Amino acid sequence: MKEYTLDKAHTDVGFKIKHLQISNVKGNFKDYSAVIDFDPASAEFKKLDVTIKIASVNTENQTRDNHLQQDDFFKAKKYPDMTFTMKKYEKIDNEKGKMTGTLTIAGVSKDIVLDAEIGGVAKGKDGKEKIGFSLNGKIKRSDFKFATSTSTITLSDDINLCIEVEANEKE
Repeated sequence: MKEYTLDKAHTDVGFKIKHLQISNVKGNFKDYSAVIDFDPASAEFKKLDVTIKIASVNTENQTRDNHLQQDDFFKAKKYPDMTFTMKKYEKIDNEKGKMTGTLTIAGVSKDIVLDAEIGGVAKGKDGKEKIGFSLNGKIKRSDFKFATSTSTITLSDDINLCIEVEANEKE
């Protein structure tokens, strides 16, 4: 035989091991419209109807946003928009209420509840009205038969909706 000595400089005592990491995908939609009827005298919503252009999704990542439009997600070609239609507002107090509405994702419709939190009601600079409110709730992918090919292991069955709205009076 013959005896050798490592050359520490071009030697690597290496290892690889696979692990999982949980992370939140956050995301909004750049393009959407809404009709908002609100009575500041009673802090009740009267009508809230939203249409969102699936195309305008943004999860800060171009290759994912494109993939969201495909058959195994939104199917934007066939179902270009998602809609929410308020059916009922149940006041808790002036800061808080339970909103019940019909959500439609890719042609499937289910009634959801959002927690309305009125974060501020004002008269503006110009003496015309404003409001700032939030709508929060959790919806289940499974309830909408949405992305059914993707396992609830890889991607959570729960989506957390956070609608943050500032809004001004009309005409």
